[PDB]
Amino acid sequence: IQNRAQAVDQLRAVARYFRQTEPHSPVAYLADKAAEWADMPLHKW
Amino acid sequence: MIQNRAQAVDQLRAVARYFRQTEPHSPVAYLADKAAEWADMPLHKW
Repeated sequence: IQNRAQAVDQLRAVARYFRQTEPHSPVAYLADKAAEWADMPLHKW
Repeated sequence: MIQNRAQAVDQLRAVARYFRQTEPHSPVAYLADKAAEWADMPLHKW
């Protein structure tokens, strides 16, 4: 991974994969929530 | 692309390392790390 944009693309791909294969799992939830937050960089946490 | 579950976990781990290194205090670093940990747990019929 060379930069943030590539890292976000890879994270989104992984979230999609776990949603498809393990849809109601805690792993699918956490991966998806990580992708969500990657698109909200200005949200204070 | 991702060909199987092992590869998905491996990619998740690489993403978690990238964010740990570049944005250690962000929600993305924290969540990607937890997701990666949880991906190593035994499977269940969720």
